[PDB]
Amino acid sequence: LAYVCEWEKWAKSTYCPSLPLACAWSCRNLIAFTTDLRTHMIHILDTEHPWEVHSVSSGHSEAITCLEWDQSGSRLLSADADGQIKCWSMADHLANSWESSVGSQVEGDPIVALSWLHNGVKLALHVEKSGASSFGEKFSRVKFSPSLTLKPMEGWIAVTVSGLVTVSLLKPSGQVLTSTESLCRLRGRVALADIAFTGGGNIVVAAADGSSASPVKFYKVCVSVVSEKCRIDTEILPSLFMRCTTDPNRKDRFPAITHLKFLARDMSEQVLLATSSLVECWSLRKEGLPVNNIFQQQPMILKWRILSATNDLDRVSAVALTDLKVASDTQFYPGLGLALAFQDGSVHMVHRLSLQTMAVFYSKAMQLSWTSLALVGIDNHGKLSMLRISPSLGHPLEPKLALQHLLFLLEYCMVTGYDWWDILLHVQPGMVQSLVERLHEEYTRQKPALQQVLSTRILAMKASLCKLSRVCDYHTKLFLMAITSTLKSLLRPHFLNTPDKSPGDRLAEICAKITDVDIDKVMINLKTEEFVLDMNTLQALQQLLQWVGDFVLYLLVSLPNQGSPLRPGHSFLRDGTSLGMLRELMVVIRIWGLLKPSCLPVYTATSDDSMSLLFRLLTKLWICCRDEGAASPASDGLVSRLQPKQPLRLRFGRAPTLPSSTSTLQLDGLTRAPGLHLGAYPTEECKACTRCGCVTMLKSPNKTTAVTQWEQRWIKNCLCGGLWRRVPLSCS
Amino acid sequence: AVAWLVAHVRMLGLDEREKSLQMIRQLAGPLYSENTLQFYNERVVIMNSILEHMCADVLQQTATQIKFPSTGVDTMPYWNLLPPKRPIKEVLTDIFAKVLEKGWVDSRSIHILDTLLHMGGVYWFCNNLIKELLKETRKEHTLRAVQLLYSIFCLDMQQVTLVLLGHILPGLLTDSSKWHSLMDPPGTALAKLAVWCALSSYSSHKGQASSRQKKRHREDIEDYVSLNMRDPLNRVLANLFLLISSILGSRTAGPHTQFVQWFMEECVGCLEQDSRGSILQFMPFTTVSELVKVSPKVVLAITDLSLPLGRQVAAKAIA
Amino acid sequence: PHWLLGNLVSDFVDTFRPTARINSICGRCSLLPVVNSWKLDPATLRFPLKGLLPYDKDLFEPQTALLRYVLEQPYSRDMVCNMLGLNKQHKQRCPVLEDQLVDLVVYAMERSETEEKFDDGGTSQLLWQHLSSQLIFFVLFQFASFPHMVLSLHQKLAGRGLIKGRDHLMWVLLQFISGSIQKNALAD
Amino acid sequence: VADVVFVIEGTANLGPYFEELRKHYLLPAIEYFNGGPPDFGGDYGGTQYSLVVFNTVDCAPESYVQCHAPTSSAYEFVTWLDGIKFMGGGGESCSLIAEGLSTALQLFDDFKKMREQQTHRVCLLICNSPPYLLPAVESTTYSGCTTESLVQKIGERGIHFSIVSPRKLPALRLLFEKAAPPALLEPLQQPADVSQD
Repeated sequence: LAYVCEWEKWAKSTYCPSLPLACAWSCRNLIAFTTDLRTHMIHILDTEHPWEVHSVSSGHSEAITCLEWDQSGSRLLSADADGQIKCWSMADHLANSWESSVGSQVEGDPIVALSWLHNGVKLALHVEKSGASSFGEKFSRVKFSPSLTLKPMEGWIAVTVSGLVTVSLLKPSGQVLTSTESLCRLRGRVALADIAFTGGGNIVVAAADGSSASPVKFYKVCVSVVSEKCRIDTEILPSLFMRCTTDPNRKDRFPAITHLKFLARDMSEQVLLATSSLVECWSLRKEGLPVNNIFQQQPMILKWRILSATNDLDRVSAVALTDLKVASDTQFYPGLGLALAFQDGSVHMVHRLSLQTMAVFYSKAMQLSWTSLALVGIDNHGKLSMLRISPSLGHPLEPKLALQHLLFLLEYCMVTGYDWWDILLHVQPGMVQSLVERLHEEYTRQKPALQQVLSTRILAMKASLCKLSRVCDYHTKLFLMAITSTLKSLLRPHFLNTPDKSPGDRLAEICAKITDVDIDKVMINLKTEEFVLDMNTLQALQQLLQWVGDFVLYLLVSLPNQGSPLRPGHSFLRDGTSLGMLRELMVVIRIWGLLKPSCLPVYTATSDDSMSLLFRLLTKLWICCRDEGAASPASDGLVSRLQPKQPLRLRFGRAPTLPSSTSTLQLDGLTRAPGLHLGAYPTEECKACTRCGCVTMLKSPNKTTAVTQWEQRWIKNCLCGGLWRRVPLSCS
Repeated sequence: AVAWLVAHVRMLGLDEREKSLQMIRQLAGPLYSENTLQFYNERVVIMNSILEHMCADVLQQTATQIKFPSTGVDTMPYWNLLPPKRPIKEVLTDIFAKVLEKGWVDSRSIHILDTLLHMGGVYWFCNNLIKELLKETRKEHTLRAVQLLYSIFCLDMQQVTLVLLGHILPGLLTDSSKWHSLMDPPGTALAKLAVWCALSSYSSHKGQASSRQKKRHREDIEDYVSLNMRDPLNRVLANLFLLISSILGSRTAGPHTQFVQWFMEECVGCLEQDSRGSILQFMPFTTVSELVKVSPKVVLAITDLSLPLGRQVAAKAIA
Repeated sequence: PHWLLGNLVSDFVDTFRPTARINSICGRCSLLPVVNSWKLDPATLRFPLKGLLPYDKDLFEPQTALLRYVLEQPYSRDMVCNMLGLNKQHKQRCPVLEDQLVDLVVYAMERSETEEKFDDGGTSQLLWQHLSSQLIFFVLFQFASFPHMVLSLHQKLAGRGLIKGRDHLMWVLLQFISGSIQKNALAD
Repeated sequence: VADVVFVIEGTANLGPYFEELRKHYLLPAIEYFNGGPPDFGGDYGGTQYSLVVFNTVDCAPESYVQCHAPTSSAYEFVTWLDGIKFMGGGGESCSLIAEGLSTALQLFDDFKKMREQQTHRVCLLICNSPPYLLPAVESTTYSGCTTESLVQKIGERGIHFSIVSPRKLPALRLLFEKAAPPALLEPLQQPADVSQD
């Protein structure tokens, strides 16, 4: 329906018959796109600005299975497992660089990719409804046995699909071998799917051939015994099978997926699978056996029970799936929703246990992207690009409940620190405006104290809400607020001064209690000597700090623009508190320039100290707007004078978006259709220039000698820095 | 009792009541206790023992070994014999090298091979086989190898040949990475292999085995675009021949020109009936015209039934 | 051989295969019973001299069985010296030979692993110790890239042969290092 | 005997400074328990210690602790973690690691299960940025606060604990002396390596 790509030169590869495909990411950057071009390379693509598609050559054949673990970029490269797991961590998130972290499964073919790190978060959404719980009961975490802790470590241990015993030789971040050999029941044959995270620190696996027989090689295995050894268990869990063969009519089902979910108590995805469609579901409800009929008159045993089964019409399954045991009456979001695309055109997305019907709007392998119902188009139609359908959470309309669910999932994404893509699900930003208003209100009132660690993130979140449209004002305003706050905050504790009664930054913070003008007075009024750190500080003022100077300049000219066709115009910046923070920055950079002549002046004229008059006008407007002040006093008329010193042409970092409203968005693989400030930005490109999409637009090596503070401080993900991209320069 | 013990072994083995039950049942308990008017207790007990031996294999494997209630002479030696603490990547260096150095197929080991067949996948089976094949670097050894290999492909002819013709030939011809292998004189054997398996498959073949008929239910359309019937083997052969004709195209031929040359050469054979060559808008005629530039070999192949279609290729072969 | 060339060369080797068979003798099982230009003397994992085209690599693959059998036998020092050695004091080069004793190290664990020496059923350990002593008598090229011995430790992890081998392994390591302690440095 | 613990956290806040501190405070400290860092056998020799350096929640939404340093023979992995610790850590400057030191306490716990047959347990933690946060562990059962962490490190076990920060001094040393057992946070001095910090 919407969000479809295409590949110009490549096609369905009519020469090769076919190849099984797979991909799955529960975190950001969830595109892997196993395919065959016209063995083949593996692709990675982000959710925003998918124009810059990337790929990288593999080193094996048939690329059968891959599934990441955490936000840390990684992949599996199964199917004889050549070039095993690693990170990217080179300059950005657009190059594989598979390191020496390789596990040599000699000439095998497993289909297992699992062993995550920690517990699944608990969500009492229906009960709590996030009224005033303050993330206490609304978002919790159930105690869960960490797999082979020592601090939770983790490895890529899997199960031999081709083989029949086990995987060994684990070397997680220790470069140690630890080689052994185990028997593992001395017999087996499997074509199973893995289900790892169970109650104890064990792994579960069961399937052999299909509906023909009824074998399940349940292997309850234990790995944590002692360092430099392995004792893999061979505990055979109680077997089971697909009761579909009970029909005396026919038995041709032959399942081929039988996948599970991370909750190993309440699902069994057996299904009749050319010329058939019949889902099945069983549980692990422990119960005693009817020991009777032996005469006139350990009960603990496990015998599976049915959950759900019916006749359907479908060919391909995608993925199985909050917590259960909740009367989800008022809940209509995809809570534990299991959907799968239907071959015959439209996609009948419907939750479990009903399967009846939903809205359709008449006249290979997939996985669920996230809570927002936007699937990936890898259905049984050949080498076709991705698709998306309506994420409508339920039949009826409920704006109140809608925004409630939206804020619930937003706060969940905030506390879990994952990516957010509920963009397509929300209506135009007016409702989103009310939502963010209510959100910041609840944040301020019932934080209660997590604010001091949760503020920055949600500000960036705000950006997303203000990203789509007419309301581009809050976007730029929040970007400047965030960058200024961050830079000033990091500049504060960078003083190797001599100790005093209180901290240097803390004592500088109280500068609010000072007169209006003549900063040269207040600076010596508080302290002058203990502010110099070292001679090698002549790299920040003339190069990067100049920004803030120009910044305040850009305020002046933008002050008398209330009559413009934009209520805040470019920005308003009438908060006062942030303004006071900037004024503190001004006085500290003033004493800095007093300590070194390489500061940032007006650069134009009237030097015989423009900075002084600039600062006094800023303090004037501040005190005129600190505690519920007026806006446009008579002083506004005089400060509105344009002194011959203001420069222009500033970055004001921003990015495009995906305005796919309702109908269709068709793009190619390339050639998109329309619709750190340490210098490092000339007219034409001059280096590799590894940039980012949020605001960054910076250089890769930073081309410096001792300014490593900022560079090292921003080597990793920047402010919402998942969009650290790269692109070479043009050539004639 | 044995059958239901085999049914109940699917538990956690924490009770193991049926194990001791079967052990008691297999004992010498009935030593003329009741008025057993049989007079054949000896042979009956021998049959009971041999039947208990043939079944209960999984129970005598998944649990502790029995206390040897056999007291026989020599039980069935044929078994899995798969080294537990060893991967499946052993067939080549343990079987193929020996059988090439030996003079016969080592019938016993064949049983093992059978277990190897319906255990993994035919795809990777034939893949690793042909991979281990190209190492002799001498025509005689490659000849003996493919000779033994045509035989080892028996008991699974239909599906194995289908998977081969579908993947293993495009798996090298389609790309240039695997082209390196095709240049070898083993390539001639590979061509002989291909034509032999194609001939055997196209020929009448029932192939009805228990472990095969019980495991001969899948789904596959092969996505064989057509741009005298609808049979998987025939369709796969048509797609294969179309790809041969395509590879016979110009602008690049280092290793594969010799491959298609050897293919066409070995295809020439008396008493054969393959290469039907549909004559509506297909390549085989232009293919023969081009192969003539590499004399009367194709002049005999293309002559399907002396139809007026064959007049064209005849005139072209006139030269 | 060259790809774009014809099979004209390949078959030319095959028609050349039988005459070279007229120059073969046997499977080269073993010829070294004595303890005294010569038979069974390879230079670098290859004895033959004719530059013709013999049969499969059975005569090209190193005769590991031969050196394995001769080394485990006592008094082999003179035999190995005359068969592959040259200027034992004027040509120290530390050849590939060490890999051989690596197997002799692995085989070592086997002696302790195989039924756990049948729970000390006999005195094969005595012959083992004697052979190890003889090998230590030839400790002049043993630690060519000394970390190679660590490789022998890696294979020692196979089956976790630290049940009873460790004692004799440390013992023979002592027997070796005792004659070379003051010679080399602690770095090795 | 000599059960020490080495902790640093200012990697996110200030990296290069640590490299300077290593030249004067970190490296000489290790020489108090070894004849010189080279490559030796490692076992339960009492004098072993750990090396724990992590980051904050700024740009790590999937990782908090990955420590692994049981014995390390005090030379190899010690020097490795010293020179190859990290270069990341962005966001802002409000708090880097407090929840880390709590996990540090947990480390002492395993000593009770490992150092059986006292040992005058000692510990040292470094952090440039002044830390403060609401969460406690998010990794294990134990939970508390900075106050709970210090009272555990002092009263629950007489582990001598100091913090050799950069030459600057934040508002941290004050509260860290509220323990009735002597905390001995004195070893923050340009003078040479103290005997036992």
